[PDB]
Amino acid sequence: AIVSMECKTIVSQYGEMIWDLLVSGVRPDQVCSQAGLCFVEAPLCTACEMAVVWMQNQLKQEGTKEKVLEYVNQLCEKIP
Repeated sequence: AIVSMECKTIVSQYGEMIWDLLVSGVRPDQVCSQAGLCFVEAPLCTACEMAVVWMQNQLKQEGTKEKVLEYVNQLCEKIP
């Protein structure tokens, strides 16, 4: 009852905000460093970071956001 409600509150009241933050919190340079392509100047570093910026932009898309929130919400409903 309680945790499920709290999960649903997160999605309904905070879900877009949280997703926005998840998306905006991604750091192309950090992600590209973990991929071994940037350092904490090579051409693949720059291309990787461009690719991550574009990944983040895909994640902002309405369809993607709505799919993610709906996925989470369906899981909230599975909390006993």
